[PDB]
Parts: sequence; structure tokens; C-alpha cells
Amino acid sequence: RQRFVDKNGRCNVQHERAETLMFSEHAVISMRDGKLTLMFRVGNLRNSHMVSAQIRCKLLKSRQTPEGEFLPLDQLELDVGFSTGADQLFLVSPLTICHVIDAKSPFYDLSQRSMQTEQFEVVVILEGIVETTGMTCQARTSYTEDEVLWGHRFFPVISLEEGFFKVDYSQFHATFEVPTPPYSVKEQEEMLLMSSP
Amino acid sequence: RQRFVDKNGRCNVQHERAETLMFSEHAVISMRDGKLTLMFRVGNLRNSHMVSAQIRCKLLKSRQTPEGEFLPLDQLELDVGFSTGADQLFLVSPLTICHVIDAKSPFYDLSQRSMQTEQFEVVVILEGIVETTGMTCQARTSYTEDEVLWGHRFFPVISLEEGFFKVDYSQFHATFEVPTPPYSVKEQEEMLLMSSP
Amino acid sequence: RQRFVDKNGRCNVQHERAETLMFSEHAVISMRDGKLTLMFRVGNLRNSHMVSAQIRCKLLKSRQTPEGEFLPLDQLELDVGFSTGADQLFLVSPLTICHVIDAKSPFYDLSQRSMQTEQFEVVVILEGIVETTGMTCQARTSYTEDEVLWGHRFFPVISLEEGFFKVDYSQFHATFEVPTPPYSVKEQEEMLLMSSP
Amino acid sequence: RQRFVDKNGRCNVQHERAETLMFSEHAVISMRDGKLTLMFRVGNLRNSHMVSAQIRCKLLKSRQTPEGEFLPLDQLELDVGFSTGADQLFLVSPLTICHVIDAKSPFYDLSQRSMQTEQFEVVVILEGIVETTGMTCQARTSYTEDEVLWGHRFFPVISLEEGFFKVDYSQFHATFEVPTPPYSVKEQEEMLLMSSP
Repeated sequence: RQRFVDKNGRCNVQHERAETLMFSEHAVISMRDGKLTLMFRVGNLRNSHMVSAQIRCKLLKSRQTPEGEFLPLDQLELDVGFSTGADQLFLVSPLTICHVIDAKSPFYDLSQRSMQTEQFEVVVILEGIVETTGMTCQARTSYTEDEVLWGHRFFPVISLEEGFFKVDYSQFHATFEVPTPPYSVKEQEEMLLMSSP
Repeated sequence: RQRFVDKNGRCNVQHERAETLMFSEHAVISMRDGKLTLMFRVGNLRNSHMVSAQIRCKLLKSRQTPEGEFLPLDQLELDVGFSTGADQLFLVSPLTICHVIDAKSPFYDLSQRSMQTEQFEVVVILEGIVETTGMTCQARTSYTEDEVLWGHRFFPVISLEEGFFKVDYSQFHATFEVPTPPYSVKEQEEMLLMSSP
Repeated sequence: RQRFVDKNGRCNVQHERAETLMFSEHAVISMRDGKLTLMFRVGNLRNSHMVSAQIRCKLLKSRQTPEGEFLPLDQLELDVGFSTGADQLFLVSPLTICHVIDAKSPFYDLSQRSMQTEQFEVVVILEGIVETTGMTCQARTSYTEDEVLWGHRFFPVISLEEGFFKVDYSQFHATFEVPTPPYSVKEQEEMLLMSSP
Repeated sequence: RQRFVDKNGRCNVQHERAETLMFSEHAVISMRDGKLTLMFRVGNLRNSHMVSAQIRCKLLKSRQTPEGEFLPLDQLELDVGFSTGADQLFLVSPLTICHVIDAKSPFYDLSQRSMQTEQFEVVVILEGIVETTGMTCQARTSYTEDEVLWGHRFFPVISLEEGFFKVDYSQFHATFEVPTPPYSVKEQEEMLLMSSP
């Protein structure tokens, strides 16, 4: 059968200069494998194609510490694989980056309703290896609160049409709504605690 | 006695251009140190010899999430040393890379029989330091389900014949069958649970 | 609303050659998010602007081991993010680096009073990516015991004045005193233990 | 008072071409901070001075797995800081690298007596940043069983003679014998278990 990567390492994927297919326009928050997950899509740089890369995510926001101190712009770490090595990417085709929301996540108590008033910026940083030269580069993007879609899911972009594993970039930025619990992960766990008889 | 590495760092190993001795042709699944382990062999690049390198492994496959979503090509992390630093290689001679299958592994429930119908691709990525220039490079390979041999074991390639630690590459790709439990690790643990009186 | 980072990765921050705005002149020890934290500020290099960087911290001091051995200069690790990935910085504007003091920290039993007699040197090492060339560099600094201010807090340097997220470097090195517990973290935990009825 | 590192990052340390002061000639196994520790000293490269560097250690040896398989040359990971970040070195002067022997260490059951018959090779790999160019390099060394000294301790090499933090390399390779328990760490823990009344 057709394989994505040949024995010698050659990738069998069938994919303008304006770098707009690097990161998806929006991020989404919906269920995946039983967990509410923050997701965004990464593709590649049109003028500097990469195969390998490392990705990191920071949550930027203003906040008042319990001590009463106002932090104009604080950065909070958003785990996107440092605890598995999943942050070391293999860019054979687009990838849906996942941030599983839990008690360690800054988004632990982010619910659909709190989204209305919340104000933040999810910054994504990808430092990849340009295949052609071998040197390193970096691409960044950002998702403000209005660019994070609760209850949405990314359309798939990979298929097989005649021995060719194809990537449909016309669906790169496309998302669709799905029935998703409005509760924050903290609330879900709070409800789990109160569910015990 | 003869040493593999001199005090000054010189390696004492006695080893065409077609890069075919970089990764073993097949991967195997058999017992090592009491654990069912996924293994494959890494050697080196004939046109760009490396001494240092980092290795990572991704499991590529199609799957349907519990939510009913079909993921055409999902990548699952296969731990090959990130939790020990064992993924930072010292390429003095061929190395048998080990993925110890456990509850954290995507192969946790992979048994000999399920292999027949299963469909996947184990992609290996090695980014090493070319000794001659000092610059970095990358080599990749892949193992589809039909290239993963259950119950097989790699032949040893290192020996000492007259003060020379020799590498026999004619046995680089060679494997042999050994009595191996057909059960998946999950099943083994399931059987351990039911064994308690 | 105004965003810190555009969709294409461009940062929207409004900032002599003498490199003096790279690290704050002093470090401080005060409460943040309910934890006594060692903090210092990092900005950037005026002659080689960086956006990405990794930071590490070492505690240098003389000490006598329980075995009676005197170590003229021993280096102790000061966790500044290796256990979260928070040590991989996004230098969009100044950042207050935090070392949360706990049982794993060399400063676990450092109190305001012990500061008087204590003798040490907190060395900070930042290896960043110069935006202009793409190559790597390193900057270092040090904080002796007399440059660590107990009970002090850094003044904020970020604001928004007419669609511009501004950085006021005139306050880069500025700190102010705040009511802070004089106890070491070990002592705080010792007092917590004795508080149990 | 005199400081090791100036505020601007300049190190205040007062230190032929043959690279022989990079790694100590021998490694030692003795008590430090209540733990039996494997130690060796690292200094620097005379022809390519480094300030920053990462260090890793591999245990090379032949062994027979519980399955009866003979591994001619197996590599076992020797933790030298990957679980703290202590492996990311600051080479301001010589450093005594420490491997704290515990249940996770390949040397867990290595005792003074077993040393007589044991056969192995502790390979050390240091990849550092040459201060002058900014490019990366690597240095390696090895310690066979006969080069690992049980019950020995390294002489200190740092001192202060007239505002100068001096490094005496004439003592770089020097070690001295100290009363050290002959037991392996496993044995020590075995004795701790049997000590419970």
C-alpha cells in the first residue's frame, strides 16, 4: 500500500508566496479523546519549507495576583508537548496542535460563557528547520479571545486520491461547529466531585 | 584491555554511497529485560558520518476518536528516550533503539494477532552532527505494519577480532525468530490482574 | 482591540549601545501568587536584538558538605522553567523571570535575616536568537547577596498609550518595597506543620 | 567583595595546546551530601575555549539479558543532570560532574569488591559553545573500570589569592583517598531495610 514516508526518508505528500498557510486563522476548543482541548493547525512556510520543528505556546494577559499586584502583560505557559516530546514536530503535512486543558493549564477554568468577557492572546512560536538550506528559522502567530472558537472542530485536510496522499489547503482554515459542553475543565471536575454519591 | 573510546575521545571502531545502512530494514517486537519492546537498528550515514544525534519516533495512522471524528492521519508519540535522555545518541557503532511498550505507549494494546489487520507507519527521525563539518543534518525512515516483525530479534553486529572492535554490517539488517508471547502489553497486565488470588 | 502579536508574527511593541537593559541591576525576593519567589528582569541586547531565548540560573557559593569537605565554589541549580518549558522565552518586551522557592530549591531555607551573613552569587545565562542574522549568542549577569533585595517588587514597564503597547525602560531597573514575610520557605512550611491542631 | 561574574557577564577567573585538561584522568566513587556519587572533573579545551556546554554520560558494557541474549556492547544512560538541567553547564572554571547513584542508575549495585571483576566503560560527551567563534564543538573521554577510583575524592582547584579567583590546574587530575563505605547503593538500601526493627 501507499506509504507517507519511503524507507529512505522521502515524504510522499502532495501539497503564492504570502505566508498564510503556516498557522490556521482560528484556534478551537472542543472534545478530543474524552478531553476538552485547545487546538490550532500548523502547515508550513511557502518560501522556506520545513520538515522538522519545535513548537511552544504562551498565554499573554493582564492579571492581578492574589497579592493585589497588577501584571500588565503576564506570560503563562501552555503545554503543547514538552511533557511528551510531542512539541518536536514532523511536518509531513498539516498538524492539529493540541493543548489538553487540565489543572496545570492556565485555561483550566475557561468556559464558553467566561469567553465573552475574558481578554487574552495565545501566542504560538514555531522554530523550524528549512529543508533547502539546513538552517533554522522561526514563525509566530497569535489568537486573541475573539479568534478562539468554542465548540468548533477542524475539517480534515488529508486524503488519498490515486496513490497520492493529498493535502487540501482550501480546508486548512476551515472549522465546523459540533455539540460541545459549555463548562470549563475545572467545572467538569467540580461536577464530577459532586456526582459521587 | 582494548577500549571503545580513547582518553582523548577517539573511537576505536572498525566499520558504497547509497544510504542503506542508516536504519534497519525492519523493526521487531520481542522481549528484552522482561519487557515487550519495539526495536529497530540505527547505524550511520555513509556520505556524512555522525557521532552525536537525537532520535524521535512518531506513529502515523488513521483513527476515529471516541467523539466519532475520523482522523485521516494522526501522529502519536513513541517514547524512545525523552524520559531518560537515551534519545541523545552516541553513534560509536550501530545501536538498537528501544521503545518499551507500556500504558503510555500507542502500542500498549498491540498484539501479534491484531497486527494482521492493523495499519500504521512508525516514522523515525534522526538529526545528527556530521563529524567532518560540524553542521547538522537529518535522516528519516519508516516501518509500515508489514515491516514490523513480531517475535524477532536483531543479530549482534559488534565483536573483537585482534584488538579491533569490529562492526559486521552484513548482519546490520539481520533478525531471527525467538519464542515470544503473542499478547499485547495491556493483555499481559490484564492477565496479571486476573492472576491475583 | 490592539494586539501584542499580529497574525503574521509581527510584534507590536514600542521600546545607546552600552548593554545595560539586558538584565535588571537587582533581583528581589517577595510574594507572587501565594509563593515567595526570587525574581529578576530580562529585557534585550541593544546591539543584537533577540525574540527567542533560553534562560538558566546557577547558584554559586562555597560550602562544606556533611562529609566535612569544603567546596570552594559549588554550583547549585536554580529552577527557572525547565520543569514547565517556561525557560524557553518569548522576548516581546521585558520579562520578570521567576524562581519559585520550594524544598527542591537551594534557597529553600533562605530567610531575610540569614541574608545578612550569607554569601553567594546568582548567575544568569541567557542564550538567545538574534533576530537580524538568525545566529545564536549569549548574555550573562550576576547577583551577589547584596544585590538580592528581600521584600522588593519590580515596577511594571508595559502600558498602552494610543494603540501602542509601550515599554518604559526608565523603570526597567526600578523596584519598590512591599510588606513581605521575613521567613524562609522551609520556616513557612515548618510553621505550617506546627499550626496543625 | 570579589565576584566570579561581573554584572555585564565577564568572568573573573584566572586559569600548551595538547587537550589534556578537558576531563580528569580518573573518575571517583565516594560520599557527597550523604550520597555515594560517581564523579569526574571537566575543565575546558585549550584550543577552543567554551563557556556554555551540555554534558551526557553513557555506560558501555557487554551483558546478558534475562532472556539469555548476549549484548556485545550495550549503552546504559548515566544521569548527569537531565532531571534538573544540571547537565547544561556554565564553564567558569573546572566542575566536578556528579552522578548520584540510585535505583535508576546502572551502577545501583556496583560495590568496591564487584569492581575487581566488573568490566565497563563510562563514556562522557560534552558539546560546548566555543566563546571565540560562537559555533559548536564536542569533546569526549572514557573511563574504563580501572580508571574509576572507589573511595577517592578530587582535590579542590579554586582559590582566591589577591582579588583573583585562581584555578590551579596542577591539581586538576589530583585525587586523594577518604574513608568510604565499600557497599553498593542497593546494598546500603538492603541494609536499611533490614535495620528496621
